[PDB]
Amino acid sequence: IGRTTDPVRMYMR
Amino acid sequence: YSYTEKKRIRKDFGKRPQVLDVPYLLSIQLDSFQKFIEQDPEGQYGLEAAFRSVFPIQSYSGNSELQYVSYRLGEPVFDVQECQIRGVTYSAPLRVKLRLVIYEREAPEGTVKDIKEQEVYMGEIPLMTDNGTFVINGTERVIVSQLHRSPGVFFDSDKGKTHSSGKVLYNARIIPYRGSWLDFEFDPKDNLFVRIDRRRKLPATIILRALNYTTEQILDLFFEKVIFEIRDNKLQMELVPERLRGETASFDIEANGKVYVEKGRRITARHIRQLEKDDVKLIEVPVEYIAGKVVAKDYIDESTGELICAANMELSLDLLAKLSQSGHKRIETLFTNDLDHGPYISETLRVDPTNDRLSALVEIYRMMRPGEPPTREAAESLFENLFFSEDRYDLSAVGRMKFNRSLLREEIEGSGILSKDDIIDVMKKLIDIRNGKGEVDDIDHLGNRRIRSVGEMAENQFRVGLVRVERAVKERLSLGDLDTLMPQDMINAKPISAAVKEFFGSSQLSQFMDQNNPLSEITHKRRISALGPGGLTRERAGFEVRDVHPTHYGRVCPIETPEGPNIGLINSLSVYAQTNEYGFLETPYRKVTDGVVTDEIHYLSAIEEGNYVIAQANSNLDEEGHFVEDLVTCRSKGESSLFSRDQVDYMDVSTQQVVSVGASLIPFLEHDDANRALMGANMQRQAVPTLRADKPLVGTGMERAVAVDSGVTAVAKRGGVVQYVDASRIVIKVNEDEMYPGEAGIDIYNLTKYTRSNQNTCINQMPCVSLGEPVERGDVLADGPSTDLGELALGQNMRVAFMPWNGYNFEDSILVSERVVQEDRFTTIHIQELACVSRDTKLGPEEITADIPNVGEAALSKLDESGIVYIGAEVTGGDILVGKVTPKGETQLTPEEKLLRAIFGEKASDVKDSSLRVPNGVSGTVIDVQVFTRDGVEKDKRALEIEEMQLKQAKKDLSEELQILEAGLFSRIRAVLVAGGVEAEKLDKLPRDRWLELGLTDEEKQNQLEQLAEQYDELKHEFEKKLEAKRRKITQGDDLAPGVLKIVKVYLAVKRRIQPGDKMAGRHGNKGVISKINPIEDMPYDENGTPVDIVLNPLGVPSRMNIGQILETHLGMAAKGIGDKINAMLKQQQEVAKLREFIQRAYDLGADVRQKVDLSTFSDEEVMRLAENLRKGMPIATPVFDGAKEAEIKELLKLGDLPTSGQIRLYDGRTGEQFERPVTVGYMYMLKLNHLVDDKMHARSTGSYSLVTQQPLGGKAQFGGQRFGEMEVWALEAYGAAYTLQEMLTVKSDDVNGRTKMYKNIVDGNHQMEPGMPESFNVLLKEIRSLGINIELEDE
Amino acid sequence: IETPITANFREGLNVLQYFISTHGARKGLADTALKTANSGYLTRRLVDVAQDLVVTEDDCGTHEGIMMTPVIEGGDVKEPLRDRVLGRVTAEDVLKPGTADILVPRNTLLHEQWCDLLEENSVDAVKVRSVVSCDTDFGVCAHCYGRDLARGHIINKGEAIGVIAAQSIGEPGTQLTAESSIQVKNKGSIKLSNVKSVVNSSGKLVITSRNTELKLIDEFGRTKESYKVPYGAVLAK
Amino acid sequence: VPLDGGRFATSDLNDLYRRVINRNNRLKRLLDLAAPDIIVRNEKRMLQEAVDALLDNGRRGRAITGSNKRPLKSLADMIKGKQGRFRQNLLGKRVDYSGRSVITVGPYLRLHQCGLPKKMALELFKPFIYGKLELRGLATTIKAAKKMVEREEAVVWDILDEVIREHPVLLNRAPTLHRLGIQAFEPVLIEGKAIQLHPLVCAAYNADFDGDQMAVHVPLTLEAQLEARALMMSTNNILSPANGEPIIVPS
Amino acid sequence: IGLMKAVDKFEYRRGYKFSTYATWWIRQAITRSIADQARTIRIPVHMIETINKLNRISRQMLQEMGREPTPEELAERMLMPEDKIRKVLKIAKEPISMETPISHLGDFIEDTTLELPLDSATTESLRAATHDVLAGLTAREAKVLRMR
DNA sequence: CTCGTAGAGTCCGTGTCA
Ligand SMILES: [Mg+2]
Ligand SMILES: [Zn+2]
Repeated sequence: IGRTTDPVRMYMR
Repeated sequence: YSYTEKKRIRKDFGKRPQVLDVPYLLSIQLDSFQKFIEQDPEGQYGLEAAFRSVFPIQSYSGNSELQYVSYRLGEPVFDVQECQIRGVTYSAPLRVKLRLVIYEREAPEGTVKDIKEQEVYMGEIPLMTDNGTFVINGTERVIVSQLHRSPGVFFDSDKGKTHSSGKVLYNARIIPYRGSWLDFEFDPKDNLFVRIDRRRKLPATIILRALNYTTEQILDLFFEKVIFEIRDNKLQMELVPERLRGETASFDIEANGKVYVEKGRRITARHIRQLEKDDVKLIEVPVEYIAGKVVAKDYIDESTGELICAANMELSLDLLAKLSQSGHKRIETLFTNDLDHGPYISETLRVDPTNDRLSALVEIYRMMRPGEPPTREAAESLFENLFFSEDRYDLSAVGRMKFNRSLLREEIEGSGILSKDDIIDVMKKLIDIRNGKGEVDDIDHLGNRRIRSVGEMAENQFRVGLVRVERAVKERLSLGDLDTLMPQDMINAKPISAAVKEFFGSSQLSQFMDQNNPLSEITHKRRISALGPGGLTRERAGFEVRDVHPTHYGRVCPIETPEGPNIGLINSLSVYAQTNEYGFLETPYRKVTDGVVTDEIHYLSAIEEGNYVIAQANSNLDEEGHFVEDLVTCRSKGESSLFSRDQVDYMDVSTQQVVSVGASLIPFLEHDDANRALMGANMQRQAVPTLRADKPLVGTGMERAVAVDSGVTAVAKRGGVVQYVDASRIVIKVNEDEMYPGEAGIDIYNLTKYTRSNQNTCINQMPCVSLGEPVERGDVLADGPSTDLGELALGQNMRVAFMPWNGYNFEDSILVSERVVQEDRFTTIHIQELACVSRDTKLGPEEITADIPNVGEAALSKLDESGIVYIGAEVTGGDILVGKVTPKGETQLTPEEKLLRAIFGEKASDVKDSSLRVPNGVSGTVIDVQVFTRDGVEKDKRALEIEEMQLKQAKKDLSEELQILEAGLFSRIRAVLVAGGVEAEKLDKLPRDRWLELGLTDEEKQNQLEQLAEQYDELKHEFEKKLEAKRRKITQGDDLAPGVLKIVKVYLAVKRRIQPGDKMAGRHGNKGVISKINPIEDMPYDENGTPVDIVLNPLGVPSRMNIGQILETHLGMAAKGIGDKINAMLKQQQEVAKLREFIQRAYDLGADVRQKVDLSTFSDEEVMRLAENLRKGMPIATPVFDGAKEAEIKELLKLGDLPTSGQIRLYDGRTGEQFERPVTVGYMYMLKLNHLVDDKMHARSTGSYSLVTQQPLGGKAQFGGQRFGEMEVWALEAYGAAYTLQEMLTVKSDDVNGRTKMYKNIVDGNHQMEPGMPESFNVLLKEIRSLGINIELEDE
Repeated sequence: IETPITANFREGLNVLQYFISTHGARKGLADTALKTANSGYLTRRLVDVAQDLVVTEDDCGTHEGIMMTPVIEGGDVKEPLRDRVLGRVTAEDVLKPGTADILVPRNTLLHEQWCDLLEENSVDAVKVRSVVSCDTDFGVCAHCYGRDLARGHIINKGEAIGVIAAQSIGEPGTQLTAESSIQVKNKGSIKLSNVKSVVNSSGKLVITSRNTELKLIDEFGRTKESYKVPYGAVLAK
Repeated sequence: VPLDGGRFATSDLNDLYRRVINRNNRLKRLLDLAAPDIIVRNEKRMLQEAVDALLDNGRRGRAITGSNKRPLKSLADMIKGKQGRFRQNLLGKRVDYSGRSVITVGPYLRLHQCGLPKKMALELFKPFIYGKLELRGLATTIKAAKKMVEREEAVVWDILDEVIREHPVLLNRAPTLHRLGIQAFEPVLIEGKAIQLHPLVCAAYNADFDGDQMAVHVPLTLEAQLEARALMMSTNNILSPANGEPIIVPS
Repeated sequence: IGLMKAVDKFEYRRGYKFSTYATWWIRQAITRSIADQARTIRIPVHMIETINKLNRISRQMLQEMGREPTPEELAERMLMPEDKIRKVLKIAKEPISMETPISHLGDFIEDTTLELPLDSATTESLRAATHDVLAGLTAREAKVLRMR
């Protein structure tokens, strides 16, 4: 994973 | 000679003939906007481009089309003056014709039904005035041009810093007009990595795989082949003699039983030549030579059918044996070398992790959008949209041209999206540069930098708006119904209007106009800029972009640039420079034939100019254009040197084409150091117009062009004779040659009286001609601010002396006489505007009543019955301009006032006094008052009177114009009615009206008379309509901001005199501050008793090499001597003959010049007029690099009976004793910069304080304190001044109780303080406690 | 460039020469504009580091110091002893080249008179107290600091000297931006220091030390130049 | 605070607190509503992100102000930075009893004197003039003294000349490279608007008369005046603090 | 949250597709949330509806007439007394941030709650004078005056 | 001589000033 901090990406995943 | 030129002729030094004349100075702006509107048939630059780019709009196969047809521009609601006064923008409505086509489902496509909706309104586009400015919100603005890097492909080096081991790391880049950036770069290991615009690094082979490419295809593309075969043994390798160059022989290179080369010796030139001559193609080598190769194409066993050998792996003995036993006889190996063909793509493939197209696409998608799952369709769509989507990507026409020429192609036309071929070419070129073939390109070259103007920017904003509207329309039509909707509700002008307004109103390139001088405006309009959107930044510029590239010669001025943080990022335009059709700057050069310098001009850009050899401007020629001296100095490729006479290709067109207008207005520029020339060029813009500006005695000849090209002066459109002149109007009776068949008409010019500029200066035009005087086309009829007879005049020329005077000119300071102030030489008029707004408050509305509380008749003497100051009243600081009262209540007085009112019984009023008053220290005269009242409110008496005056003035103006035009048309009617039967008696006797009434018995003239009567009635009706429109416009309502009921604006005229502390400067970068005003009888005087106006220090010249001022002083002295001679000759009225002879002798007075003056002038009228104009001094002209010389100045001094040395004996006014060491006296042209001391002095003791941090409100509009920084704290700590510092940062600024106690103590006469604690510390404690931290004050 | 500007400002400069000079003009302007900010930052850091140093004592009664000698590079002198030792206070009594006599007593502010007396004789090296070797903790003492001041006397007690030092160092910041043989420039004796050499058959001394220096002692015992002789050098005398 | 014309201005901390409170309330409602796990987890993540933005902004997503692209100002951004409280309000505050003007030559002065315009002196010394007027019986109440000063009567000028006798002032030039950029002089009232500076102190100040400006401060307390007269006077600073060489040489 | 409410309040007997019902509830919830918690100074939902209708009508007038809609014309076109329109126009702003560049907007905000030092000095002088005058008077009369 | 640490090379990146 890219270790992104965006909650949007986590919720979409 | 033109009349304006023949009134006063400027004696002109200068030997170089002129072939090309200065062009229109404001051409770039006008051309850009014209191209922007430019209704043209072909789809190109303009609004047509955007309309054809967006439309037609197609639905999701919905069988409906919305197709563009045409467009037009309406007429502005308000003109420039109305917009300026009201406070709105000056623009025109955009009306576009749209046609909607709908198809039925489903059958062959056809015109089911088309609704031709007409004139859909789409926002407004601001218009450009006649001079190149915009009126956005009642304020003039200028849209400066931008210098930005052009689209294309550029190769850099990044030499040096990388790894601190040399080994420069090359790279490339592709920059589109609109889209993402591609990039390639090398690394310390020599691996080609590719980066998306700014994302993470990646091997270069991922992209190649993503383009549907395989390892074999890549190897074939980026490498060559080597042939191997086994002629039954010993690897009879197929050799090429050419490839053997640059290597050491490893075996016995022999053929045909002959050993051309033997093992143990490296290949040499002779060996290669012998192999070429002997035609040896095949040799024999052991397996050792082939053990180190790399196989291109995979190899598999035919018998077994297994992938024994794949592509791109290092070979081995076992692999060779396997391939040989498997029947393989030919093997291909990449031709690799350590000098010419490095193994870069092979290494990238080895390190590349991906193997197939899908893996590469997944990798790209993950890199671009990390953290989300990848999919085949999503990755494919992303890759297609990134670089190969015409909607999200477009390079340019110019971008495509640059990209093609960089790759050495013969076609400069292509598509707006990349392709596999372009990427392959870029990669190949980068690899070739890495291998040692080719050269990188420098960024600062002006062949790589492009210039943008207003039209392009406005078109881009319009395109953005259209794109948004088109997307919205697509969505609405797809989702919404398509059976009855008319195409007037699916398109909204809101987005286009928003985009255009955002660009024009709130942008870094739309700048508040500079209006100090005509010169300031001219230089503002011709300005380049590297900042702004899409450009660099002040703090991230560097030392290599703020530098004078050699390509600037003839295109950008090298000595005019700001001296602050943004130095080298402005680069005012040159004099002869233009803009290419692609946006590149070009300059003119004279075409040179075999040996004859022709007179045909060719415009060349940097790329073209680099090749040819260009001669110099100051190259002697002899009446056939033959270079007199054989070795002519030229410059060919970024360098200069001597060249043969019959080897030059071009020649400079003029000696002025290296500088701008501002730097071309400086005489004797070649004698001034560069720094001081830059300072003078920057300062000459800031001069403020004086009460009467006369002229420069020593000029250069660029004054007339600057004065005329600027729109301050009034210039005759057609020739004629002046029919009526006044301080507010000029009427010209056009010649019989220039009048059209009908509408004989007359020219009327309305002058601009005292108005205000952006900088609060005065703008005033005054007549320049007299009654019954001829005028020709292009003449000047009215002077603007700071011009005289059509010439520019920014300052005034004074009598100066260079000597020290008792330390009153110690530093750059100056000593001025009293006769300079008595004669009002440097007096200026400034106009201010003040406003008083009546708002609505919760308690109640405000009032503009004239009955103010607790104020006597003294303050209300100048207020009329309505409560507004009179016109013409002379007010002083602290006076009341407009009265006003605000409601109030519940004062809540403390017991003491209760007792006081009980004893005295004085009532407490409920209305506060909030009237408008003149600022302290300023006194002037009221010259204009305006009143704006919100719609739906009663108008007071003053407003009604003002509007009645306005209506009467408008009617009078229209009537006067109609009567002038009616006199003209009566002359026309006399001319016409003379024909068709000539009746001299009837015309004189018959009244003008009766002329049209009469008609012939029967002829076409009867119909013509009927038509004339009908047209006269129509003209009467249309004039009535104009009057009604004017009246309705004057009487309509006002659209004001919410909460305002009335607005009153007052204009005060202030006259500023000269005083110590004011700043004066010359044209050679010599500044100073006036130090004293000396009496007339204390100034030094010469033998004749005439004092000296100003005294300057001699110590400023030697340390600052600006020798131009001394030459200017000498030449001014000579000119004034000639003028004095003429004046003395004229006072005793000798005769016309003596004046003619002397003036002719003065005009000749040269060494091979090109003046060529009379005798051809009028007998005595013209000569006497010229003498009267010259009696104050003969003007001189000195071009920049072709001016006067010392010998000519000495001759001019000798003719005027002056000491050729330039120095005279002076005496001391206070003693009568004569100074030793004769002094240098002359005339110099001095300016008055707008650094007035009345705008600088400031002081406070107490006042308002901030809200969050209770500190004084620093500034100037409010009192504000002087900031006490940390450097001053260190300075006070260096001493032992603890108490001063403590009071400085405790009681003076921030501690409230300390402030009050200190004030009371000072009043009471006790100088003591109680420090306390500042408020900022408490604020900091609370803020830090708002976090999780816990900070407290201990005690022990 | 390979060709210079052969004209001056009394005469005229043609287009090419003036265009050439513009380069240096603009470069100098930019360089000054940036050096100002660099100097400002450096002075801020300097003030930050040592802003709490004050003279909190009168005399720590120490005996150490720094041995002050004139700095002579090659055959030239760049800094005399008078400027180096003027204002300091001696740590140990200074003895003249003729021993058994105390030219100056122990710690005493060396003002102009003492400097003139020293220069009268052939004093070459004098030891003076320095603030780097002060015994006072949480500050420095007046004797170990010295005299230098806008005043001419010794330093007072309670003075903030760190800020003064930082400001003094930072103020002039904006103004900043073969040989096989050695030949003497003055007559005198030749002194060898830290030298180990052997004479060859031909009659020369073989430099057998990697840290050999060549001195110059005059008739007054004052060195006039300093040269370093690398290992393996031919000796003349 | 409300602005003139019905407009309002507020701090970003207000909107940050509003966001935090709203998300906390929504999370509480969801918990009380027995929502699925995913919704509760997302609400918790949103609350944590809001708290992090409120405390220290620009670490995760740099939330920008509504209707604008500028990022919000976090609590940590107020304390720190070159424009924070520590460096902008705790060491560089504005002060009262001060002014500035353009400097001139004034070659007739003495080494301890300067030239101060009458208007600047009057407006700087107002309170002293009020006190003197009340003391001398010319004005019964402070309002009468204020009116007299505003009318600019001759007695006012005499009182000012009496109150400015031996009161030194401090003159400062913009770049204070060393402690010689501030010195104390004895004002001499003149007519005009430019400050006259002794020629010998220009080198120490690094000042030239081509548009330079200078500021003047008035020491109030008695110890402040004594310090100005005994430590900062122009006749007390003749040698360079960097080296004992004089700094008042003729230029 | 709205979809949870809809699923809780769903009946499959009618046979309609759940999409429309869920969309109805979700849209209602989203609109209510935007109305309630979208502004620093919250305003009632009916005011939001009035503002939206006014904006739509103004857009229609601007498109049809070309030049611009004036408040009076938007008055007669609507069916209100032309003053509520002005109030709704005035009540349609949002607070500004104090860090807007110009220096910053927050540096020009004056404190209007402070009392001038001259006022304090005047009050002190008045207090002293009143005390002196009261002391001048008699005992009982002065005491009564103070008490009153 | 294999394989474990553990130095030590690397190095890529987050950070902090101007
Ligand atoms: Mg200056
Ligand atoms: Zn010590």
